[PDB]
Amino acid sequence: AQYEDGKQYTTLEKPVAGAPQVLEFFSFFCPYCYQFEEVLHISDNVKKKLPEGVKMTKYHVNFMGGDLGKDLTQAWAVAMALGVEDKVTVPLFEGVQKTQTIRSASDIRDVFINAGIKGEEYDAAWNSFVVKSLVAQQEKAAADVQLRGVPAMFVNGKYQLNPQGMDTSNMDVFVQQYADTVKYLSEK
Repeated sequence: AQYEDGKQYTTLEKPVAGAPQVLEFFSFFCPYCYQFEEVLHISDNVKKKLPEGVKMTKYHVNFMGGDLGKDLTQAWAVAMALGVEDKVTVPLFEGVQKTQTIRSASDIRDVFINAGIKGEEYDAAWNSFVVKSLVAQQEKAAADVQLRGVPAMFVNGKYQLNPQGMDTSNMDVFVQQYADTVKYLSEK
């Protein structure tokens, strides 16, 4: 009665088997995603409260930004393969939404090089089949949950957070409420 289906979370009509424990979907073109990540720091706070042995997976989506949107999903695949997510998240969000200097795949590449990834290192990964399967994996997960909007977060392949049922006057309280709900749903 404190946490209710339809309130702070909804239950999937068709639960996804084999889905990562905590799955977050976002797009660098998504305004609210920018807030979530850069201002609210939702992911960090959720991570800081998850039980031991529970891992967080973050995927990018194709349905926003058209051409550049698909480029970013591939670039995110590159970030995951190389293990440089924590180096490129901020400059990618800022590049797309703050300075609006990211206008083509080349501009995305510049961000990685500026972050310290070698040109030849990036170019090889970008064309690699390991990156291709990483892109397919991201697309498949979005298909499995019939994703139609971001940001979104799913727990154990059964529940989807519903931030609408929470107070936004104090950001810190909203974040903690969100984090606590994920912890609850993960051990449920």
